[PDB]
Amino acid sequence: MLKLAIPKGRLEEKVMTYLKKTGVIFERESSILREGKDIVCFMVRPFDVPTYLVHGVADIGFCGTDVLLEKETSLIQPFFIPTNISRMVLAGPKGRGIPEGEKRIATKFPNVTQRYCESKGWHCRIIPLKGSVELAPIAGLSDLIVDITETGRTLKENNLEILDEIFVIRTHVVVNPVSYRTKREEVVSFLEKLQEVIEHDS
Amino acid sequence: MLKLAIPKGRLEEKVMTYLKKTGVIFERESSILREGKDIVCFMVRPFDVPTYLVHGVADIGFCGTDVLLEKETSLIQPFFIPTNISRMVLAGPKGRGIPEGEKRIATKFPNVTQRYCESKGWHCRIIPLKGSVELAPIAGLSDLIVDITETGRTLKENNLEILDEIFVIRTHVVVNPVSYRTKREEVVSFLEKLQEVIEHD
Amino acid sequence: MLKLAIPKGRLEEKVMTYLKKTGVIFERESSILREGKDIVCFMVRPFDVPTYLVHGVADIGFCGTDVLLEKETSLIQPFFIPTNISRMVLAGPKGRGIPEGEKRIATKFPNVTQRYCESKGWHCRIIPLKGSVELAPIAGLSDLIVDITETGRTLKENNLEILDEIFVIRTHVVVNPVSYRTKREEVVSFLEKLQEVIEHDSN
Amino acid sequence: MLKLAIPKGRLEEKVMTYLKKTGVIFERESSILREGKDIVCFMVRPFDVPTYLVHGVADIGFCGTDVLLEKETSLIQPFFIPTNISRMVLAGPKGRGIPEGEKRIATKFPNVTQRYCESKGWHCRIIPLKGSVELAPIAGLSDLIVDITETGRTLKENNLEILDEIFVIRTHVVVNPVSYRTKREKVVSFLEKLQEVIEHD
Amino acid sequence: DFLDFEKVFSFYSKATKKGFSPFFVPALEKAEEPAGNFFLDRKGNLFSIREDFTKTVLNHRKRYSPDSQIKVWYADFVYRYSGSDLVAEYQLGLEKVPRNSLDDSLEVLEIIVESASEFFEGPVIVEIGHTGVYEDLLKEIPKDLHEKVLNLIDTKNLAEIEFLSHMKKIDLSRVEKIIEDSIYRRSPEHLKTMDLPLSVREDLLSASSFLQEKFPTVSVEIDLTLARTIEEYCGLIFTIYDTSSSRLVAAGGEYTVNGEKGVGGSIFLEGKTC
Amino acid sequence: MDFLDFEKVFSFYSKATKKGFSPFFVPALEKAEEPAGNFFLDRKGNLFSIREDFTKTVLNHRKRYSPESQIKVWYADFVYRYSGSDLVAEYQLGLEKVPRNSLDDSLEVLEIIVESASEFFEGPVIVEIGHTGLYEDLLKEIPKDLHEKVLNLIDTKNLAEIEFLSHMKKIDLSRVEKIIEDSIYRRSPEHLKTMDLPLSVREDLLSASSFLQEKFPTVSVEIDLTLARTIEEYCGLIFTIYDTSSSRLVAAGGEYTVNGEKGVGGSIFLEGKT
Amino acid sequence: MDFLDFEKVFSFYSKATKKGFSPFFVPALEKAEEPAGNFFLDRKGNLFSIREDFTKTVLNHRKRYSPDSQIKVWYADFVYRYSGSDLVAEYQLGLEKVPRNSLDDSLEVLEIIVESASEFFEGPVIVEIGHTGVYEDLLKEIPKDLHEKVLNLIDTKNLAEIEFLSHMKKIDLSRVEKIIEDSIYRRSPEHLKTMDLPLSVREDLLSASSFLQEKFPTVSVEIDLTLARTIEEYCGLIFTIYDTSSSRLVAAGGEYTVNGEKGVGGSIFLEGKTC
Amino acid sequence: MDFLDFEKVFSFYSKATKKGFSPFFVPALEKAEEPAGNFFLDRKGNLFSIREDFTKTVLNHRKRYSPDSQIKVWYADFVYRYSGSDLVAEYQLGLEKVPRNSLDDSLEVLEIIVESASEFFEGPVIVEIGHTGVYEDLLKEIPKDLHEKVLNLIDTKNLAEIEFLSHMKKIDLSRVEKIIEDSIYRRSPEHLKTMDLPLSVREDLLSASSFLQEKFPTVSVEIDLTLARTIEEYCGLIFTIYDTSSSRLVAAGGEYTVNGEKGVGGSIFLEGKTC
Ligand SMILES: N[C@@H](Cc1c[nH]c[nH+]1)C(=O)O
Ligand SMILES: N[C@@H](Cc1c[nH]c[nH+]1)C(=O)O
Ligand SMILES: N[C@@H](Cc1c[nH]c[nH+]1)C(=O)O
Ligand SMILES: N[C@@H](Cc1c[nH]c[nH+]1)C(=O)O
Ligand SMILES: N[C@@H](Cc1c[nH]c[nH+]1)C(=O)O
Ligand SMILES: N[C@@H](Cc1c[nH]c[nH+]1)C(=O)O
Ligand SMILES: N[C@@H](Cc1c[nH]c[nH+]1)C(=O)O
Ligand SMILES: N[C@@H](Cc1c[nH]c[nH+]1)C(=O)O
Repeated sequence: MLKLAIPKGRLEEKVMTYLKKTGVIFERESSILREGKDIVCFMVRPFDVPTYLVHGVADIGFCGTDVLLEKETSLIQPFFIPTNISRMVLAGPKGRGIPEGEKRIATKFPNVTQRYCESKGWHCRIIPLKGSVELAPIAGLSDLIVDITETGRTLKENNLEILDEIFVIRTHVVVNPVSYRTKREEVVSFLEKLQEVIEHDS
Repeated sequence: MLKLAIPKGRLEEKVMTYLKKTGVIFERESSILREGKDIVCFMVRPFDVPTYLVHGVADIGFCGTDVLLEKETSLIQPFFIPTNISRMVLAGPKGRGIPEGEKRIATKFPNVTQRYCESKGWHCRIIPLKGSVELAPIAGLSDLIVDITETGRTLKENNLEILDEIFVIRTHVVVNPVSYRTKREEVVSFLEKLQEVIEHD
Repeated sequence: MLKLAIPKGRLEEKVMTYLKKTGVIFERESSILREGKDIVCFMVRPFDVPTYLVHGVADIGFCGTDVLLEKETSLIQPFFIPTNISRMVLAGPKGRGIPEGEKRIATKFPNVTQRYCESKGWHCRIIPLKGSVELAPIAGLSDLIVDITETGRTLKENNLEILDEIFVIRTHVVVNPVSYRTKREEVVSFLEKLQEVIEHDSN
Repeated sequence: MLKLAIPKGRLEEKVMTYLKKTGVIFERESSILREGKDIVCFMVRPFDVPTYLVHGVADIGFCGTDVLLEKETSLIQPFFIPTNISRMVLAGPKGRGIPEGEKRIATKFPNVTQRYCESKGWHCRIIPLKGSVELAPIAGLSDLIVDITETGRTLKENNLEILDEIFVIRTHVVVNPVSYRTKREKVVSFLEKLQEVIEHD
Repeated sequence: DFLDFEKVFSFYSKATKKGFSPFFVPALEKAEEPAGNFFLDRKGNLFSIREDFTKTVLNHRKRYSPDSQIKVWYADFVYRYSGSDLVAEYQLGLEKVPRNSLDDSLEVLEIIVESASEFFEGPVIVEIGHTGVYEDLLKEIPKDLHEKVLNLIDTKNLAEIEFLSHMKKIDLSRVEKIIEDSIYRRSPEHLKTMDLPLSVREDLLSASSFLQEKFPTVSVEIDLTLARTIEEYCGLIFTIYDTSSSRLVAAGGEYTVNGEKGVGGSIFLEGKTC
Repeated sequence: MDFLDFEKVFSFYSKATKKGFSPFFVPALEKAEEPAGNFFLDRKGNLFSIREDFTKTVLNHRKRYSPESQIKVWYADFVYRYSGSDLVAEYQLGLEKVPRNSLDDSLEVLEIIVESASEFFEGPVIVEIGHTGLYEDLLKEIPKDLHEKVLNLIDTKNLAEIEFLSHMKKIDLSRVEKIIEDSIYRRSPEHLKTMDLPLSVREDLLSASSFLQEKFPTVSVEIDLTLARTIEEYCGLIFTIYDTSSSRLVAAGGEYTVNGEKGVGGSIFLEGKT
Repeated sequence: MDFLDFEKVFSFYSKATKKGFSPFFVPALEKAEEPAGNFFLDRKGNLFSIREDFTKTVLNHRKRYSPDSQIKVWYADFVYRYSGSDLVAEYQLGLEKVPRNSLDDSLEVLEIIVESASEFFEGPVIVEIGHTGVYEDLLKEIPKDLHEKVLNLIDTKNLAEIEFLSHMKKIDLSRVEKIIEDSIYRRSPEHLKTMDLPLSVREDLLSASSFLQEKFPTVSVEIDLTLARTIEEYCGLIFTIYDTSSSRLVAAGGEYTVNGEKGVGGSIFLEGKTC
Repeated sequence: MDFLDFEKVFSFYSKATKKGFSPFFVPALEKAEEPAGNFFLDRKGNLFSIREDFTKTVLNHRKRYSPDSQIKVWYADFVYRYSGSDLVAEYQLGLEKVPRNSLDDSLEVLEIIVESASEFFEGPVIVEIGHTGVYEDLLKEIPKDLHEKVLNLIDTKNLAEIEFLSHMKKIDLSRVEKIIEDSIYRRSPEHLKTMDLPLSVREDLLSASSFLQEKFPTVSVEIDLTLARTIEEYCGLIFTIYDTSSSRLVAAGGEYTVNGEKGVGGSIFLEGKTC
């Protein structure tokens, strides 16, 4: 068949709605596994999408630039899923600038920030977090953060400033490169069908 | 002034409601900060409560046994928040039991599965996931999982069998060991209010 | 054919003379090489004897316990070459005992003294020397030494006291284990004659 | 007092006879140590000279380029002891060239040859010996050796040809670099006499 | 079930009939100085592990006398990391140095494809590329940005190529064309319609032809998007996939290390989901 | 260029598979958890062990842990060891057959290895047999504090030291003396009847001797009961092979017991490296 | 830029070299023979341990000296440790007297560490005193393999699990509950007579409390008998020091035994630094 | 037990802080990204370097600062090195100042070190000064092929191999010989106006000598232009101090070029230990 790795969360409905407008029926709709005649859906966490693709346990998945880069993932990413613009940023308390001592930074993306630090030739203590990362500065848990931003409300609420824009984020449909060649016909049909429905929504 | 690391999720409501019953008024509220006269509440993800406590940046917090055992963390645990029984469990596909020699295990709790394998004379390959852990055996990824169960819903809904109770989980209130001495009259007076409101229920 | 590793120096004359008393005729000689169609003698340094035998580039050698223990070398040892008593010993300046810190030890036998220092649970700096080892406590190169002693003349003529007897040393004829089997008829005939010769001088 | 590390063997009489000619009077003598009221010499092995000079247990010594280079020692070397020219060379069986890949090389000069191998990008297995190095190619301990030669009759006798000059050898007087500043009046007096003697010869 | 390892004698036969000598070295190799992934031991030895067979072969060429022609085959484990885990996978491979012509590389392809074809059941796909494109592509594109497009080509991100096309105002139509052709026009005959330097066409034509004629039952496909292989290879590039097991089964190409040319290939018994 | 006489591996394979020996290939490096002297530390933090003995590897590795039978296997690969402070590697060809049900299993391994030895080496081959048995038997009455050194003495054939010991310790060691002497003068199997040994020890030596001497009249089968060294690693029949031509140890193996089990194996040595 | 208030180091050195403590400065790295615990491997084959515990270090260096010696030292250096998987180092000031001949020896250590802490840190400091001799007496009354668990609970002041253990596994742990509750509500030394405590334990606590209270009238001396994890490492009285200003633990020490060998030691953390 | 004359560290400390140096203390082991000679691996994947040179540590620590930092710092710690295959350690007192605004700064550094050495060591102290600038000049007229060889000869004072080269190559070495001969016979600072030196190199030596010679009447101030070895560690004048009583090199430092700028430093060798 064609095994998909769908990210739970903000995108879940979007992706699953695109799938439906495509002709897909499931007949096993469980909270975590939607198994269908010619398509199975692993409802996994976004960070894990890449894991599923690179071991070939899924053929197709949906990821943000952020998890792809955080995971050193190297796949095929033919087109996007429409999504409001977001950005990975470095940020700290307002009018404090980059502290020079040993820059303490919190993220959900230790990898991305561990690389960012190398590129700027810094020495930094990475405090890994799971969410509420914008607190770290306020609480004294870090001097800085690297986190996603869209509108910049959360940042202006917590009196944080964008000190730098690392990269901009977009949500990609992603394809394991071997099954793009092994199941080529299947993949290209489904991908055209998917892309036709995103297109209906002007 | 004491600061609390409160965990977002199925605990937030219970703890917040207890605080309200204690007579705490918040004044200023964001999705992440609750800040009133004499109290600030850092709204954080459950795994990070120890890190807010251990680092001396919050005086009091609330975790379950799972997060506490996954962080080697050292802290005082005066009493608990009443909670529906749940346990860490080792599991794997129905019937097939424990195919051994080389064991591969998917979890949200790497540290807890390490310590577990060792104290079993096991040679095992831990696969970290952020969730949908019950899904790994169906896919190629693991032969076994370690995760939390309460109903049995999720395991049986994915054709998995409990193979070993590792530990029963309860949720604790926890205190920074330092700030227990350095602010004790304020820590004890707060904790006494809390304890009496929970006890009464 | 039979390749012998012979130790240049103190044992040379004794061995070479044993060889002559055995029937060996050389017909070709130099400082280094003594051949004679049926027998070859490699004239090497005593320390190198095991390295010649162990790689099976010679079949029979002559060695002290000191070089055998120095090169963690195990090979067949049928009988001894009779010599005067010698002992591998620890020594320091007269009546001054063991220093209590990181002990500095000079020696020709770094591998033997590394092992002594462990077994005695010791923290020590080892200074390898190629000879004249009994200086060094005098010069200030070392606190102590591990060397060979026979009488004690050299130790006392330089104000040193024996502080520990590490092991006593004898001189072995040694054989390369594989050639003991590949060329046994020859090896046995040689060793048989050589042992006769050592019982007609009466040792 | 000046302490001298004097190389036993080939040069031993040459130096000691130079010292005689400088007015050096010993009162005690032993095979190993020679003491005068103002000068004492350690009769040590040639390879061990630099290790007496580096630790500043002797002030002056006499050794060849070979030992100086084999220990990576840098000390002052004002002038030479006159000697026949010799060279460190690479040698191997005549005509037999250089084996490709793994070069087994026997030598009394582990460091020099290890360094020489590095410089030509060689992979080589190094077999340390204490002497009679020109055996080994025959015997098949080694394919190649790195040894000192002057007349060449020793290599010619054992069917070895030279494959590469590594360095030319001379013997030097050498001075501990601190002793030179620290007791220079004496070192300079002694060296001046020492030179005067050698020039007269 | 080690039993797959019999295919090695079959491979050994193919390669010796074609002049390939067996090349066998230890997995660890002493290193003069630390160079990335290394192991050290309690005796003051630093080693590198076999991470790349063709690097290992070229590095042993440097040990040997001047020049040294080399036509070898290997069969052994190649070690690699995934995260911080040491992982091994058996490989059968070939190496020839210099490639005196194209026939050398074609001999290499013949032996590896013939092997894959025997060793795996189920439709085999031979994907062929060529490093010599890219340089053609980029030189109507502004110098800064080269890193970007090359990335987007490797990822087949047509979408963002159309976006740079519009937002930076450069026509990237032929870039779009290579990507598109890697999906819809993989048949060799579409080389005709592609804009490429004569010698890239030629190499591609004779490799696609040679493979087609020899192997009627393998699908010979063209794909010039593998831009990451730009600075490990220089020339023809190939990859074999096994449909039945849906995995990557072989890879190789032409290369040019510090002057002079080589070709090599490798087969992975199983391995490679990626 | 790191050539390997691969026909020999083929020939060994053909001989092993002709008798239901299956293949066995595993990476040389292994994940360790506790530091065991001869370990390697990696830049990632893992700690490894390198293949030093195939029989250990064959046991841990596959052996289908839980239920089910016999494993035959042949292998061809580098085994690593330390020579002083250098890492060196022997390319070995060998056989493992665990369980050892009877002497028959040992004679099947021996038959293959000895057949491979007489085919690979070009000069009179010596097959030396010993039995780990007869040690517990001598030592029977020697005080316990003397067992270590008497074993080393028997190992190095130091008859002189033993006779000196005997006299200095006023102990009868004539039984040990005779064994060393026999290992020199009575190596023909036709003396086994004349030899003082436990029944099961002599019977094994006789049966193995009869078969070997009947099937390989060209090799020289000899009995040597010294080799005390092989007791802290083998349990039962033991063997070594010498090539008189190149003057080396060309093969070894024997019966072993790894907890309640019992197996036999053996290994031909064809290549030192690195 | 990697600044140290070395005035604090000189001051501590004056306090110490007056009580007859002598300076003890050694390399951070020390050649090890066996791959125990945290080791470091070297480009030459050497294995090393890195200084993780000053008393452990001072104690090895005593054993190198084999006529057997009265050691009275002070130190001032980095002590290294792991925070997850990064090596960090804390700059420490400390004392070590082996052998401890009397309480008077432990008191002299305390007096320097406390005096040092109340002058190195701003805050009103708290000296919390404990004694390891309380546990044995507490444990049996209670079932065997319910021990190394009621210790964890003491340590954790899990008063609620103790009250629950008091019912689910029928036993009286009321004197366990009292120890915990005391450590919260009656930490004043004055309560030491109220406390059910082995005699020698009580004399030790009373003399320490007194000694500290009389000589330091601006520190709060308190008594806390939890922290059972000091059991497998200390033997006799134990102390921790907190600064209410920095809100941090600032000093820690205690009596210990190493093979029939009694010593005392104490450490101060000025700390910091990443390795 | 591992005593250290701390009275000397405190002395040094007072000397330095009076002249405005701040204390610089950091761990012996630091993280590294990639391997660089001597290094250490722990069972955690970390790769470390060890403090082999203070000034290099001070600088590779000052680089962690955006505007760059004006640094003026004294240390006092173990510095590590291999002697054979064994790790050894020497306790050093040093100073480091970056930027070097002039000569006045260098001399300030020489004043503290030299004064510490005259106090810390018995026998007459020799302060030997040189300059790196002398070598450009020298080599200008001699072939490039034999630059590295000549500099080694001059560093070894091998007057005989120079002369032999004067004859085998046919060059005017002349000037190189004077410099060697001078470093034995004309070490007194009074000979600086007769030395054939670049006028800048002469100005710096003239002035450093005077300052020392006027301020330090018991020390023997000497000039030695050999020490080609320092040619790519230092850039400007250098110094070495010897103690005639023991017979050792006791202090050393000089002026250096740090990417863009000038800095000075020096250290004293006060105690050697193992590991
Ligand atoms: N470049 C990202 C995706 C992306 C880039 N820009 C926007 N999205 C990737 O590597 O997948
Ligand atoms: N050519 C398609 C890419 C694709 C192939 N299959 C599905 N989508 C596009 O316009 O981007
Ligand atoms: N209080 C017990 C039970 C528990 C643990 N975590 C939560 N409850 C303990 O120490 O573990
Ligand atoms: N750490 C105290 C907290 C507490 C508040 N009230 C009672 N107790 C304990 O659990 O005993
Ligand atoms: N290794 C030899 C050395 C020896 C002992 N006695 C005399 N020499 C042995 O024990 O036999
Ligand atoms: N190892 C034998 C050697 C021998 C003796 N006689 C002849 N060869 C022994 O001493 O008995
Ligand atoms: N140590 C001297 C030895 C020498 C040079 N030239 C001849 N001999 C050097 O290499 O410079
Ligand atoms: N150390 C000086 C001494 C000297 C030179 N000439 C006469 N004496 C040198 O050897 O160069």
